[PDB]
Amino acid sequence: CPLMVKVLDAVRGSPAINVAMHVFRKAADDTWEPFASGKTSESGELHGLTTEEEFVEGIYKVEIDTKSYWKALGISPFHEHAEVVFTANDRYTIAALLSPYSYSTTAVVTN
Amino acid sequence: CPLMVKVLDAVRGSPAINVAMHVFRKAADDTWEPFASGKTSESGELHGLTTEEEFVEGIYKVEIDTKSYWKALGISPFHEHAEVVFTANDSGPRRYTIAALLSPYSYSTTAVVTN
Amino acid sequence: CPLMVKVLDAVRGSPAINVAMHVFRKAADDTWEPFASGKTSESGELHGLTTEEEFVEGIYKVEIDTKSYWKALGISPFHEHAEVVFTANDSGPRRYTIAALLSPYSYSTTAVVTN
Amino acid sequence: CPLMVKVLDAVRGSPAINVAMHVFRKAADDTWEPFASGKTSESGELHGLTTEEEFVEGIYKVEIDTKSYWKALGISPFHEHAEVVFTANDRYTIAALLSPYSYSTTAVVTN
Ligand SMILES: O=C(/C=C/c1ccc(O)c(O)c1)O[C@H](Cc1ccc(O)c(O)c1)C(=O)O
Ligand SMILES: O=C(/C=C/c1ccc(O)c(O)c1)O[C@H](Cc1ccc(O)c(O)c1)C(=O)O
Repeated sequence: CPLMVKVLDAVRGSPAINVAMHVFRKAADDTWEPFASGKTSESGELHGLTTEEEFVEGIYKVEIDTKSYWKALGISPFHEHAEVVFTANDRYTIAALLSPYSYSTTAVVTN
Repeated sequence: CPLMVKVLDAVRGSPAINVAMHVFRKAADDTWEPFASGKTSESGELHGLTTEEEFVEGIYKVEIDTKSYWKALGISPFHEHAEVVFTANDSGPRRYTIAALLSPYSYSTTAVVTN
Repeated sequence: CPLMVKVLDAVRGSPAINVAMHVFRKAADDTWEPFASGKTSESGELHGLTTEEEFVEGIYKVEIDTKSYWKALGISPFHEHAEVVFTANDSGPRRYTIAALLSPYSYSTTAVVTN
Repeated sequence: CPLMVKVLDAVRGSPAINVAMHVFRKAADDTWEPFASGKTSESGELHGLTTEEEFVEGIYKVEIDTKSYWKALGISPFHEHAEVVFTANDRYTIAALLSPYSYSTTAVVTN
């Protein structure tokens, strides 16, 4: 698991479950190539997105569909999605904490 | 205005209006003494808590009553209050802006300190 | 000023000054078209990006160049930029204030929307 | 583990390790009684603070010594400590994300 994403709900005080996200890698034409995707588990976590071999240096974007999440809860949200864009350089945990009109994201990088 | 507090609502995307807060200052006997209090305006801001002469060096605590704010909106929040504790003016007078961003089960707070 | 962006530095407790950002608007062909750009002032604020007439309904993206900000302070940060994507004016004209609070490995963003 | 505390460092992108904290329970004279304490592990987590039997309804305060943490890193901090005050009502994870002039805290409450 070189890359894990965890999503939390600041309104309900819970993991944010069934949140869909896509991971993209920046290509040489500066376009975003689909790389991996999935939805968060009951613990708010999404594991197994990639492998050590595949996860090479480059610029990656995690696009978290926060809008669909708030919509399912019947709460009007501000953002279309939450975006985390970063360079991988030679384990990454991306955490996102969601509110309807605000989000925060942090990275925990370990070894 | 060497001390201003601003409170924002992350659920509604608005200032948090009519939020009560109390400020305390640590006394020589290490007890918290009442220093100032007030509530946020329509802009989410609370101005005029103190003056440059009164706001001497010390350890200050701002207790923001976030629980009453959420309850009045029908929400049972996690925290009793948001608490901000800091040493002020240790290197001479500064202006302090304390900001708090509120959600029912979370809050963030930051300080902007100017000279 | 129906769109203002404010950026704060959580490491230094200050506005984040001279932070560049670009705003884009989604076109009919679903591509991001350049809309406005600028950099934050000494107050951490960027005003005057657009006008009420120009800021029509649509999906907007604000890309805040947080990486260059940290690099100039000697810090190699995690993120390439902070991105804020939202639908604007869907229920008529609103005023939007986007705030971002920056740390080297984290950022928070909120919106204040008024009518 | 009815109560766990996790602390993260937003400057270094890491768990905040060896962060001391004390947990207090509000007494009937509105004073704070020491209840439990400890310091965060290498994963930034503090477990085993209390038990199901002891952790009764009441108002609790977690006082996290963030100032000593930043001092050890040679970084001047704003806050004396980070405080989380909440009512327990009939598992609690308190997370804190730290920067020198800012902190955020959230609660993940599950069953
Ligand atoms: O605690 C957080 C996030 C807390 C948080 C608190 C305030 C914020 O603004 C914010 O963006 C995040 O994430 C950690 C991340 C994490 C999860 C599972 C893991 O295995 C791990 O190694 C790290 C957790 O949930 O244990
Ligand atoms: O209130 C905010 C937003 C702070 C904030 C606080 C926590 C967050 O997580 C976050 O994303 C943003 O910042 C400033 C605070 C402020 C600083 C200087 C001033 O003169 C002022 O009037 C307000 C603003 O509203 O202009």
